[PDB]
Amino acid sequence: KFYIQEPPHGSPNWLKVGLTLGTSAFLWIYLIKQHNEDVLEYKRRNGLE
Amino acid sequence: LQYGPLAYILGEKTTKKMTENSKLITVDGNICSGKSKLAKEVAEKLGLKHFPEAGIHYADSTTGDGKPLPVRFSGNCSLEKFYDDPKSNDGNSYRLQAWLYASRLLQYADALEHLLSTGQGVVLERSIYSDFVFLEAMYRQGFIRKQCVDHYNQVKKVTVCEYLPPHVVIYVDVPVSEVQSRIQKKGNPHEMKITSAYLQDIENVYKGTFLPEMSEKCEVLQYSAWEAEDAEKVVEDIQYLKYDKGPWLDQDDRKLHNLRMLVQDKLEVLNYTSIPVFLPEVTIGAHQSDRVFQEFTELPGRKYRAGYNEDVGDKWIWLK
Amino acid sequence: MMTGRQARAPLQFLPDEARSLPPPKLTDPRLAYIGFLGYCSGLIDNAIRRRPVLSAGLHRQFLYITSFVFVGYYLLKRQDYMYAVRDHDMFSYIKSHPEDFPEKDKKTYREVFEEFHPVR
Amino acid sequence: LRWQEDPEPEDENLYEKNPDSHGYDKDPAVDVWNMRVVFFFGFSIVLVLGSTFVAYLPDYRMQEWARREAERLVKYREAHGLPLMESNCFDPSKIQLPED
Amino acid sequence: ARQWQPDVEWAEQYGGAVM
Amino acid sequence: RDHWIHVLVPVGFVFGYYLDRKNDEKLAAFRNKSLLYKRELKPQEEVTWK
Amino acid sequence: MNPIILIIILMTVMLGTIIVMISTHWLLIWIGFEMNMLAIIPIMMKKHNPRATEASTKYFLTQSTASMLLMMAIIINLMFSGQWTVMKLFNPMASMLMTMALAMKLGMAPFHFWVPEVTQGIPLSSGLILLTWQKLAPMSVLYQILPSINLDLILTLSILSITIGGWGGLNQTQLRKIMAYSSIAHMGWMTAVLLYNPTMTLLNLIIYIIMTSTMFTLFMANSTTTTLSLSHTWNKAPIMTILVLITLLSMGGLPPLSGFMPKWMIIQEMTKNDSIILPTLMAITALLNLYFYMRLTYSTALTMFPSTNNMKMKWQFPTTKRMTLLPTMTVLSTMLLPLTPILSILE
Amino acid sequence: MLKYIIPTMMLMPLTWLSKNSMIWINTTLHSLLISLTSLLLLNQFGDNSLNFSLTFFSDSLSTPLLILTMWLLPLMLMASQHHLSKENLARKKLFISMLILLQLFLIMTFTATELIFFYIMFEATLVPTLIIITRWGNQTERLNAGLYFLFYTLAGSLPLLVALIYIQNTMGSLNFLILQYWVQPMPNSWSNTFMWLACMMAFMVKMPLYGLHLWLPKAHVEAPIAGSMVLAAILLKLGGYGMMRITLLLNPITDFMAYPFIMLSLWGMIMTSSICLRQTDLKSLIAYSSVSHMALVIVAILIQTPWSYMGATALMIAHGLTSSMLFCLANSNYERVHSRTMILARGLQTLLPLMAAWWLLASLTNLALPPSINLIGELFVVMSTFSWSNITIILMGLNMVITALYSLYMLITTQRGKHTHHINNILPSFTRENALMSLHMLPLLLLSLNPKIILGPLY
Ligand SMILES: CCCCCCCCCCCCCCCCCC(=O)OC[C@H](COP(=O)([O-])OC[C@H](O)COP(=O)([O-])OC[C@H](COC(=O)CCCCCCCCCCCCCCCCC)OC(=O)CCCCCCCCCCCCCCCCC)OC(=O)CCCCCCCCCCCCCCCCC
Ligand SMILES: CCCCCCCCCCCCCCCCCC(=O)OC[C@H](COP(=O)([O-])OCC[N+](C)(C)C)OC(=O)CCCCCCCCCCCCCCCCC
Ligand SMILES: CCCCCCCCCCCCCCCCCC(=O)OC[C@H](COP(=O)([O-])OCC[N+](C)(C)C)OC(=O)CCCCCCCCCCCCCCCCC
Ligand SMILES: CCCCCCCCCCCCCCCCCC(=O)OC[C@H](COP(=O)(O)OCCN)OC(=O)CCCCCCCCCCCCCCCCC
Ligand SMILES: Nc1ncnc2c1ncn2[C@@H]1O[C@H](COP(=O)(O)O)[C@@H](O)[C@H]1O
Repeated sequence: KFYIQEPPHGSPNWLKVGLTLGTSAFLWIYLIKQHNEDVLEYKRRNGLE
Repeated sequence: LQYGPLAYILGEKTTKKMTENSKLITVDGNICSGKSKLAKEVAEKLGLKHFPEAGIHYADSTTGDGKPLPVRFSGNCSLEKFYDDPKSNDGNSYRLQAWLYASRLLQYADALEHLLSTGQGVVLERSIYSDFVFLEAMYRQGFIRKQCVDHYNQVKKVTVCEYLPPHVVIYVDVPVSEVQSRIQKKGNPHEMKITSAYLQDIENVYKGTFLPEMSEKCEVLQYSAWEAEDAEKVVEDIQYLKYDKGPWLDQDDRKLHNLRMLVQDKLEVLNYTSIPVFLPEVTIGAHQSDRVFQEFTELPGRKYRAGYNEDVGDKWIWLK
Repeated sequence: MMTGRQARAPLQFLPDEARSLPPPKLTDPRLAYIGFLGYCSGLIDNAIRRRPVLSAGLHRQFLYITSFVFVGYYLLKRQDYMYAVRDHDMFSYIKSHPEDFPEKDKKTYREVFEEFHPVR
Repeated sequence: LRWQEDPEPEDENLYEKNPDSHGYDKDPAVDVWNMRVVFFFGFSIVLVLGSTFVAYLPDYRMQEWARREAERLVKYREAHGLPLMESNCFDPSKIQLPED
Repeated sequence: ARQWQPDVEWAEQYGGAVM
Repeated sequence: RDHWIHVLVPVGFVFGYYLDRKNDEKLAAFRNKSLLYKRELKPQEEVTWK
Repeated sequence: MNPIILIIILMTVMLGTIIVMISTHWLLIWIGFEMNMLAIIPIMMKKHNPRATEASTKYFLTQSTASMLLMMAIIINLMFSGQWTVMKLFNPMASMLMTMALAMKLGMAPFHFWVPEVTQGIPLSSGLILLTWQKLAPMSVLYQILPSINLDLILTLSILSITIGGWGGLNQTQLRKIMAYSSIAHMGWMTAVLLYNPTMTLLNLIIYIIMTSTMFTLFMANSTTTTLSLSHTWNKAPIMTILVLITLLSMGGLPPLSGFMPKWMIIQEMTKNDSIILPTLMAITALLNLYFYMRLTYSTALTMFPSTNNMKMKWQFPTTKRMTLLPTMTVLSTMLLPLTPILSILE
Repeated sequence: MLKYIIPTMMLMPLTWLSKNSMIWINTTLHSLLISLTSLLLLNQFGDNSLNFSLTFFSDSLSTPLLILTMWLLPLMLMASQHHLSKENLARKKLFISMLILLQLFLIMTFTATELIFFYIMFEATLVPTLIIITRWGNQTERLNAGLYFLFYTLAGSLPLLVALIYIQNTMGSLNFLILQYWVQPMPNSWSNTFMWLACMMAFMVKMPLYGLHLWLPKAHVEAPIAGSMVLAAILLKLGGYGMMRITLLLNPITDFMAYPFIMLSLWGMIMTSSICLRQTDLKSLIAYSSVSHMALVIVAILIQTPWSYMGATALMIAHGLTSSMLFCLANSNYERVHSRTMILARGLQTLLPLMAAWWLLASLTNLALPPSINLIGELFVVMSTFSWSNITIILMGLNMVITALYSLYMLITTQRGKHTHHINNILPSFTRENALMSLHMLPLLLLSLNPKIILGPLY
């Protein structure tokens, strides 16, 4: 060891890292799904298919 | 953080662990009163946690690897040079006194944090309530200026008011002659230069200013040099105290929660130790401060926050 | 200005007619600038807590980028919608009021006399 | 007295620790490579190839063209008896004056 | 020769009740 | 690569140069349509510039 | 304070402002202001010293007087219109009284005389609530009554606020009074464009709330309330000097920062309405705000004031304070000008 | 113009990811590569400007200022790396980042197609310059110099903001290419008088105009060497660039609005040059000479003839190189004697002969020795002002006496006479310093071979 006291960020908060990566992955797949739904709705409303 | 308002909401009340043996006890006495064992003796009979008296390198012990930092990074002050030259030009006297006051403030914050987090009482040696008795004993010897006493009083007025006093103050009666005898038997070549008038002023501000004002806000105990040798009599006197004074009695979970949120935020504790009062004994110029700060950052385990240093072997930094 | 337009359908961030519009691309340079703002927020968050700036908490930096791109995409959608509503109202008002917007007879410069100011 | 201040540091001489110094850096390898970078990418690249580039600009702002084109037009109007230049830039037939 | 940085005299101007 | 830092500025040129070319195709409304330079396209030619 | 009680009281502050924002009846407007004042009084007395009680007394007296003038404006509206719809007012006397009451609530000059006192008397978090959240409800009421607001009154209040908030901050060393006179000047800028384009009023309010929240969050993270303690930041946390530098250069409105964004847009809407003298004099008066911002940046970032010895102890402890949204608010308050046409989302 | 903007921005990760001994070499190398790439902007035509996009365009006015701007960054890095050697590494990278950011703001200041984007970049250049002066300046008065540099400029420029938004609301656009064709004549009214003042006074401050020049013999003096190089060589020329863009819209009122300001320069260049006869501070002498040279550019832009604009843009480029070299020479002596007092270190040709040859060359270019482009710009301005009014040759010719008389006095006081006895730290000329002097002087001498590239859009 090095430290006389164990720091609060000596070890990664694996629950928080998992929530971070899962929330980021969910927001990316929801963004891509929203964008595909939007371009499909634009092509349907304006007749470009 | 580990403790916060959310922990206070989710059931962590500090009076669930505040038992009868959760007493903050301070041992006081002159420079070679022999109280340094007595404190530990009380801390090994009541089951309390003993904090040794904070020197220059107390903050060095609590942070980093716990080893003492070089003196330019912590202190910038020498107790031995104070013993050699008390009336020095560079102002080592008041700089040493202000650093020791900030060190005792950090120690008192640590002691209240341990008391309010574990419910175990703490034995201290010369807490912040008994630090001014050195300052006056320097000022009555002409070792420091009146402006240094004014700076100390401003810092103490805005810092000590945010804390609770101890439960027990154990004072040790050792006269100036026996103090000098134990100094000469100690054989420290710097400490043997201490004058009679300085020890007499330490005893005078002990008996005439400190102990009368702590007699209202706690229960002071006073022992001579030989009746302090029997620790069991002291522990018998402690365990049969009928605590009826001091502001510990009107402390609910909310006030002690505010106090615990204070004493775990160390920069908030040390907020007013560096007030912008420009005094030549404590003011460091910009070039020396820049140089010493950039040298402090290059120390191992000191460049980043504690879990974020590869040079001491921290792992998983890319996921923290 | 346009507060009477979005008052019959209140508190709608993107109305249904906004779906008639082409949405911003994922390679929209405005959206890439908002992602850069997320990356800068990640670097400042490492700097203020004294972490290594580029290395520490890549999951946190990536959530910063993801959150700014996620909010900024809908903000750009609403931006394009409000300018589309602005121009639609403008063109419908010009069409419904021809007497206020006549076609100006454009004269060529053979008729148009301009006063010559000599620089000497 | 006055506060705790570091004294004025003396000025360093780069020639003491390195008499071959080019004055870029106190490390001699860094100093010599900074010299080579400045001299190559400044003189060998920007000055020489830059003056070569500027020397062979493809008719910078079409001046040479305008000479040669003028050599057409004069040859067209010395031959056809026309004046070398009209005082009117535009045809007076295609101009409406404001009447008075 | 080194850069000027503010002294106590400069800094006490910014430390009164008013400017 | 041991000297990957020496391609940050050059590729940042080339990519930037690329975008300028990509910009020019968005400003091609009058390509071969100006009154000064309009003409008929040569065989095996689809645009007059890029 | 009990943290549950703190949460319920802050939710009641938010509830009062939201009730002002969503209601269609003037009595519920007045009720939202009463609930807002009643709940924000314990936030100002959080530390229980005589300056907080003096500040809360001054705040109570000014907001109570404004609430009574607001109810008199409402009651005169009921006289001359027989109804209660939160819309334009149907009497110039009720319009004047409501504009005066909202100027007292916002602390616009010459009703500004409570703002640098009260902000000085209270902590930094309660000063942040007072200078950001307490603007939202009166600016909403001013947003909804602008077909009845007198032009001469609103522009008099605007220019008097901008000039007095410019000259007031030049004499200060306390940071909270600097932010309070900055508040007075920025509320002048918001109300000067209200009758011309209230979307730019909302833009200026949002950019101001972002920049003020950034500066109060920096002052809380460094525990500095004075200029001369803010000047110790370089020896404690050198990144915070960079952040206060870029945020104070933003609040002065220097391009290419985002605080140039509102005032420029305000000028962009005041010259369309054939007012040239007024936004020019406003822009020249904002140089005073930028002057004392530059004074703070010279004290903090661009020079190094002398520090003390005990600072060396604080080098061994990292900041445990929750610096909530500080990188986000720092990025938004500086690098948002290339996204200036996002403002159409406020239409 | 994005092929120059993106390399300038990639200089930021190039300097923030370099090794601690490598941040000068890498930035110098790649900024010299950007400066080599800058010559592609010489695709100019006799009729049409090089119009890249809706946002960026470059005629033959912006092009030499762009080449000079992109060339000045490596020279500033060479000039500034010695006195920042003991500087902290992160503050060193912040200094380099401010110079990179200033180059970035300038190269899209000069190519701004639309005028409010020109204004945003034009005023965005204040913040890195302010930070460089007030953070890496040497003396106490850098803070006051930063205040003067900020607050003359903003007091000038905020009426310019109001006036440009007025042009936007009236003409419908602030595209310069549109305003070449939709420009309406500006008649005589008081409204158009203050329109003219609001469009001109910001650039009058930035040139600087005499009487408004007071920020400059502080801001050029209290700055570090890279700050003085970019202030003298580029940042004064934003005023002349903006005047040449904005006086299109200000006709024909300019023909009687120019009369006071022309006087303010035609007398002012007599005054400041005379002031250079009695300057004890060498760096202040170079500052007042910069005011004296830019007064001719002010006259040449206000009289708005083709010879005047050609001489004005030639004199802007020539003065950029000359004043940048003069400040670098003054710094090369300040790094030895640690005082800017000109009478202190004398007789330096006995001690530093090649550096005294550089002093001679920069003095000869300062006094407009033919066929240098200093004399080309000087001469064309004198021709156009003689055609303006024949009497002005007096104030021209008298100027050309005094311009010689301080240029050689600066050469005689510093380099000639007996050397000072008690000064003994006069090191030989470093290779970096002579490289800096040559990278100023050799382009300034090669441009006499082909001066047509620095003669503006109406060569
Ligand atoms: C594109 C290809 C172009 C090729 C041709 C080059 C065109 C001009 C380029 C630049 C020329 C000057 C560079 C050398 C002088 C500067 C350094 C110095 O002093 O070194 C002394 C040193 C010799 O002295 P030393 O004994 O070793 O030590 C010096 C002592 O410490 C102390 O020494 P000191 O004080 O006893 O002696 C210094 C003395 C001082 O001499 C004077 O003060 C007398 C000069 C002024 C009065 C007389 C001339 C007046 C004007 C008439 C001439 C121009 C027009 C002529 C045409 C007919 C009429 C139209 O300097 C000279 O005599 C130099 C002769 C040439 C002078 C040129 C005019 C400079 C005067 C100021 C500006 C005048 C208006 C602009 C004219 C621009 C013409 C293009 O020279 C060298 O070692 C030479 C170094 C390498 C030179 C490279 C030249 C080219 C640079 C560009 C590179 C990229 C393009 C590739 C071209 C490569 C060509 C090979
Ligand atoms: C430019 C704006 C920013 C300013 C700063 C720029 C700094 C960055 C530098 C980038 C690279 C350099 C750019 C500018 C280059 C200028 C030089 C250049 O290109 O010149 C082209 C000029 C072009 O001349 P030209 O126009 O006649 O060329 C004819 C055109 N072609 C070749 C296509 C047919 O080149 C020459 O003149 C070369 C001729 C031979 C070399 C010169 C010989 C005579 C010179 C004097 C010798 C001594 C005589 C006696 C003296 C006695 C002692 C005093
Ligand atoms: C560096 C310090 C000095 C800086 C000097 C800056 C320039 C000096 C003059 C600026 C005047 C103010 C901006 C004018 C903008 C003109 C735009 C326009 O369309 O004008 C026509 C408009 C005309 O109105 P209109 O165009 O809407 O009307 C239609 C047209 N007519 C008139 C025919 C019906 O002018 C105005 O409305 C007023 C112009 C004058 C404004 C007078 C107030 C300011 C006085 C000078 C202040 C100078 C700086 C003060 C600070 C000094 C340092 C602290
Ligand atoms: C058209 C617009 C409609 C409305 C849109 C939304 C408007 C939002 C306006 C935001 C107003 C924020 C008001 C302040 C926060 C309120 C809660 C609070 O009091 O937080 C402070 C809190 C107190 O903790 P304490 O321990 O007392 O701290 C003192 C030290 N012991 O904790 C602390 O001290 C922690 C330190 C950091 C606190 C930072 C808080 C920042 C909040 C503002 C974010 C920016 C605004 C949102 C984005 C833009 C929206 C327009
Ligand atoms: N002003 C002071 N003068 C002398 N000693 C001091 C002072 N302040 C704190 N001390 C400490 O108090 C110790 C004496 O207590 P003891 O632990 O009994 O030796 C000394 O050795 C010092 O470390």
